[PDB]
Amino acid sequence: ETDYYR
Amino acid sequence: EMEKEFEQIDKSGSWAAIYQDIRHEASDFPCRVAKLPKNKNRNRYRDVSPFDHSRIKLHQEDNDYINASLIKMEEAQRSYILTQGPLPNTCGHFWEMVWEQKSRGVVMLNRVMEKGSLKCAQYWPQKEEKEMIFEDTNLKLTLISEDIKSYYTVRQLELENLTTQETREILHFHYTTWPDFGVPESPASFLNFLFKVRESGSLSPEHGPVVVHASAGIGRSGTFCLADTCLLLMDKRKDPSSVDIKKVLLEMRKFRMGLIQTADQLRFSYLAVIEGAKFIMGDSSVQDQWKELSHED
Repeated sequence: ETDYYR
Repeated sequence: EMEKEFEQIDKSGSWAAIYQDIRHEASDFPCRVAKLPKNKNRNRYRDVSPFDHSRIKLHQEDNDYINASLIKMEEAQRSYILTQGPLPNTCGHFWEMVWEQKSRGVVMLNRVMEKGSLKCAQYWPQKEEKEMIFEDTNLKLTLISEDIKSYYTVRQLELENLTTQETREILHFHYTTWPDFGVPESPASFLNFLFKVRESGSLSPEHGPVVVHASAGIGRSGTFCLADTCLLLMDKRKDPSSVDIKKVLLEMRKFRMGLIQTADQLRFSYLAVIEGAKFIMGDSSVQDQWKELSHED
């Protein structure tokens, strides 16, 4: 995924 | 005081509320260079970007961008470079940064593959006979040796500038059992690792700032740096109890966004500092206890 902040 | 505060929050069960207050109070600075179209493939995550004022600039005229920030802790007199796990196209930039910033140590708190997903590129050589050449930056990296322990690995690497023929020894501290958005096994296992990094000389002001990373380089990295900074402060203040962990974390968040990603990582930072304080107070025997409880052998 390109997101970390969930 | 931190220990009485820890017990008060633990009894109330308000760790989620305390951490949410830190997030609300956290600094918000521009990340204009990071959000530039040409730098899209240089960012691992769209929501993790360095601030323009504290970003590390590469010494190349083409594009000076790397998703990395300099955390300058003024009172503690220590600096750290927090960066993301390099991408297949930024492994040369990562090592260019290590060279230019004159870093002697690299702290890796994640694994290349976590739960079947690529979180970081294989930026260092696994076999000594198989060195890595980064043609883009004209750098050569060779594995000299490795000391594998149960939960962590220390590697001795040789970084060479192929243009000047200059050689440098880089120490690689890899924590292999710290899961994403998780905490270490015990304060003892974390502190045994932190002190191994300290005793190596990698954190000395004679060298450049230590490079600390995870996948995004904010969650696990923030936990490591907060614990280290809080321990440094209670050594030179002559009043150990004056250290406010929440204030130190907010000071750190002025340099890079989202340092410490969960309420449990904040709670662990408290536990790590409270346990670590015993060594800073003059009791040398507690470092030997951490070695036993860590189960490194």
